[PDB]
Amino acid sequence: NGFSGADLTEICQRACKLAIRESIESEIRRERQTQTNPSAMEVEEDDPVPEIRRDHFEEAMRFARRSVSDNDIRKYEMFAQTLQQSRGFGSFRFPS
Amino acid sequence: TLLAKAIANECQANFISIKGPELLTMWFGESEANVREIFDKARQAAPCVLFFDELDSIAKARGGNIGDGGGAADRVINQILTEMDGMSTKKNVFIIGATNRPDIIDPAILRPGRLDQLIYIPLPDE
Repeated sequence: NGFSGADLTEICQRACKLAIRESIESEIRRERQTQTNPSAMEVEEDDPVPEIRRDHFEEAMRFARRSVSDNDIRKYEMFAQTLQQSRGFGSFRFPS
Repeated sequence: TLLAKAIANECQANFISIKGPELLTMWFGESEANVREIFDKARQAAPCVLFFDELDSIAKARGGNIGDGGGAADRVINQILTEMDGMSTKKNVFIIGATNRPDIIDPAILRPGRLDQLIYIPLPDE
């Protein structure tokens, strides 16, 4: 609803971090499996996680946070309306 | 005040105006039970439009904006809140409040069942 650009960047970075950790842990285990149980025929199934999925983004969004509170946005709105173009000329018309 | 009177006139409803001096008199004299009598009068005159002009007078009297050590609550406004909460079945009586200092007004005034509808009366246009 009100995430800042930094907040969205943090969410994306956290999702990427979760994906990277899962991929590293999975391929590490898979390497144990060959070392523990040497398979007769080598057939790598490629990467167990080749791209960022829905579950990674859901877990990352679980930690999503709004860095910018609504009170500081209220102060900015105050200053913005502190550069107020008056309140009596909005209907200015030349005499014709 | 004229806007409240006009709205009362359109509906052909009696109009009762409780100015700031009356509220301040009830506050200084520590006689806030007369607010109940005011509301009873509103009930007797129903349908009616009970207008509390310049409702912020008591808040100003206690210090304006800085106020005293206490909060926004005061005897007269508290009696008004009690009567307004109990003044729900009547339907006829309509409560209108006016205040030139909305910042110092008691927040409890604006809670549901109270003067919820805030209307900004700005300076007249051309």
